[PDB]
Amino acid sequence: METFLFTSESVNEGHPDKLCDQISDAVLDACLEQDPDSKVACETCTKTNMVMVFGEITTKATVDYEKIVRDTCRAIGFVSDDVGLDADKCKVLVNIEQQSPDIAQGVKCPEEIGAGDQGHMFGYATDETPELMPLSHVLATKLGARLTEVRKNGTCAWLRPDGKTQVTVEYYNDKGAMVPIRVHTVLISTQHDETVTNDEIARDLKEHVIKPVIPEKYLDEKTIFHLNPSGRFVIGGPHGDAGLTGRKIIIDTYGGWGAHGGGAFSGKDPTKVDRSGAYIVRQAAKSVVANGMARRALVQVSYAIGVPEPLSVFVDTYETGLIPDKEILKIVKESFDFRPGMMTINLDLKRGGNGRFLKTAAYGHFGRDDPDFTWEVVKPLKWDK
Amino acid sequence: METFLFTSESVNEGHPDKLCDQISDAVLDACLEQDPDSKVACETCTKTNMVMVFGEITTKATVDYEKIVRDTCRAIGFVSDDVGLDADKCKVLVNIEQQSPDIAQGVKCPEEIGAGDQGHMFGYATDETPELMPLSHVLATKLGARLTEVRKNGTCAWLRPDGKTQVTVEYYNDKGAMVPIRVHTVLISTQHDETVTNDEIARDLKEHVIKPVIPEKYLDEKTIFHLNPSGRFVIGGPHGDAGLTGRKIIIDTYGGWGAHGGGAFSGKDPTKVDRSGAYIVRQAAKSVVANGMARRALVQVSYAIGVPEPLSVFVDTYETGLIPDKEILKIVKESFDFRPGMMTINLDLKRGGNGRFLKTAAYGHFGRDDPDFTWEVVKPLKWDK
Ligand SMILES: CSC[C@H]1O[C@@H](n2cnc3c(N)ncnc32)[C@H](O)[C@@H]1O
Ligand SMILES: CSC[C@H]1O[C@@H](n2cnc3c(N)ncnc32)[C@H](O)[C@@H]1O
Ligand SMILES: [Cl-]
Ligand SMILES: [Cl-]
Ligand SMILES: [Cl-]
Ligand SMILES: [Cl-]
Ligand SMILES: [Cl-]
Ligand SMILES: [Cl-]
Ligand SMILES: [Cl-]
Ligand SMILES: [Cl-]
Ligand SMILES: [Cl-]
Ligand SMILES: [Cl-]
Ligand SMILES: [Cl-]
Ligand SMILES: [Cl-]
Ligand SMILES: [Cl-]
Ligand SMILES: [Cl-]
Ligand SMILES: [Mg+2]
Ligand SMILES: [Mg+2]
Repeated sequence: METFLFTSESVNEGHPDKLCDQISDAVLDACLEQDPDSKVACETCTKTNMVMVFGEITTKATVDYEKIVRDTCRAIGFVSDDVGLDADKCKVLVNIEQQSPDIAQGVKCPEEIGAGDQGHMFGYATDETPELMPLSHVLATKLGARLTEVRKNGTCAWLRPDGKTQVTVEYYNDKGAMVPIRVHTVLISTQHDETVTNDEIARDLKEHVIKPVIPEKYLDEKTIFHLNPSGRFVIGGPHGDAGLTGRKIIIDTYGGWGAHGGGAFSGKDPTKVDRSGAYIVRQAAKSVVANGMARRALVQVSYAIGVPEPLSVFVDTYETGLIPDKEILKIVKESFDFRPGMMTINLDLKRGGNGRFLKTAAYGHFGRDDPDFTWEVVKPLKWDK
Repeated sequence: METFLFTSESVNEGHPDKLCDQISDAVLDACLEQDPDSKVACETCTKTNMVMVFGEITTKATVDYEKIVRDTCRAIGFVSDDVGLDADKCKVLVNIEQQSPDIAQGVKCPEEIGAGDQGHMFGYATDETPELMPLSHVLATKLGARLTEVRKNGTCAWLRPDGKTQVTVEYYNDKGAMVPIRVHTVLISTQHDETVTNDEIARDLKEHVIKPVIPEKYLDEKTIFHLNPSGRFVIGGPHGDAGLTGRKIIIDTYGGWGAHGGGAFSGKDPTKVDRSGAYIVRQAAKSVVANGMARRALVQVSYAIGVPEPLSVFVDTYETGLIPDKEILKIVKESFDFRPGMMTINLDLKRGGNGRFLKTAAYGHFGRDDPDFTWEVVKPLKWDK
């Protein structure tokens, strides 16, 4: 059997770019909870002992930006200089242009709202996992989630918030369909405290993190482990290392699989086609596979600023479709509503008070079962033949 | 003939994210010109009347960060509040952690330098253009370059620095090979002054920008034009609209084609595998096509922090290879040196004083003929059959 190697990575919630994604989305959730019609373009950056929130917000909400920044950093575990940021003592620069909505006298609907911007977005799904995501991505991501879980529940209390994971999967190509064979290489680089030796780190990473996440059927005697390969990782997060919102867009999506149109997600209100557009084409691709029309699917949509209808749509099944891609294109366009005002309503994205977007801003926007992830709910599609 | 629609976009040099890419790379070029061994991780952000440079630099160079920021903004055309930023009067926050190199007493080589970080990078090429790039991307990009050129040379002196472009191409799939048929839709949204009417804008965009860029063979009576579809665009750049380094990674690469591993380019010294890794796999994919082994090619490499040899390589020819992909993989691994210390030397990326990286930070890193773009030079490869 001829195989190939495909790699995906992940970063932990304490990675300084991901910290900025989560702060940007916590700000957005706090605006939506009071004012579902908030317009939010909230950018975060960070460096040693500093966070700055900036960009533009129109809302009726009353939001304590500084407090959201501090609460988000503290819940991640950034509780002191030693761990890489003191939530309680660090400089927080509040640099948002805040506006209340327009006040007007006399003088449209969701169907006719133009896109807020131009751009293009891709959706992907594959039958290789139950969540219809690529294995390389799913295992990298779940190793990062697991690190956060065993730190916080005290099973590995030596851990610190920052770190990175990476998984190389050996695949077979069955006529366009991706058949994962085995895990070829596992890389973990995790922040940690000064108590723990290199040998305790390696042992706890194998037993408490790798073994519970990666199915035994994919691991064998030839799988390569790199555990903290560059030595000690005591200093982390923003300390000596700048973060920005929107710098982990491939970890937020498909790990190198499918495609990306370039738009970041976090800190954007869900009327923005970069977010609502990407979410609906995930639901489309996922619904193409789950209904049995194909084993894999890629969908692109594109927009013009001020135009409601998409400029272009396309479907690619990598020759796995059981009916022609032109027909799947027709069924996608018939079943899904790509108009920006309608996508936000149909995926119920403005509904407040469940920390929905803060949930998406670590460990991926796709492949999760959480009921706030409305784009992960398969639409039944009619097809035949 | 069955066809499909594929969209790519571009943003102009005055777009506030792209402004941050260029400031980050101008800082890097100024460090390299004096000290080729500079370590540079220089992040830029911008909002109304402000730029901030931040991140981390170790160098022997003497660099005037504020002056680089002002000179870069001024050369773009940001000369007043009205145009969207005053290069001469705006706030510039210099927030870099600057270090001189380590001073040490007594006690390696390029072959053994470990990667500076983990990650994965993709290279793509296609025979559909002379520059072996996707047409959608090449036409979007060249419409943006043209806007900048007719502003600055005074042919359309009503233009302002900001703007966006987008091109939908109608393609045929010849057995894996992309055959562009026609341009389906052209979108231009350009900043402008208060003199010019909507009709003069539309007329000058068709005659001075579209007609010179897009070959007549691809344009017909059914091609859709969207010219400033959302009305007037007088305010632009950072004014009312935040920019960050590394937010246009798909415009920097392949416009949705091929794949992306997630790493931004700008503000990073070329020892960083995100940059040197991506550049060499562009040269690999481009060399696979140009030598005639395939019509299209995708190459992935991946790294572990502190490990010199890549964790994984793969080649995909989309079934256009004239010899098996496993054999092309073998010829790529034999001909190219993926070790981080060797890639920087082989592509001569530390050589200073030609504004090399500032050139890459607008209108794409790939498909340009400029001799500083060493990754665009095809390597002769031995193959046969
Ligand atoms: C190379 S430093 C940049 C990134 O790599 C990771 N990193 C930082 N320090 C270390 C280390 N000592 N070992 C491994 N990875 C690290 C962190 O998540 C950081 O965001
Ligand atoms: C939607 S505003 C965000 C981006 O869209 C573009 N833009 C800003 N104002 C306008 C406008 N009036 N018409 C079209 N595009 C715009 C700019 O390049 C900006 O970076
Ligand atoms: Cl403060
Ligand atoms: Cl308003
Ligand atoms: Cl939008
Ligand atoms: Cl400790
Ligand atoms: Cl450390
Ligand atoms: Cl829908
Ligand atoms: Cl979940
Ligand atoms: Cl100043
Ligand atoms: Cl040093
Ligand atoms: Cl690196
Ligand atoms: Cl004017
Ligand atoms: Cl305007
Ligand atoms: Cl080489
Ligand atoms: Cl050029
Ligand atoms: Mg980063
Ligand atoms: Mg932006």
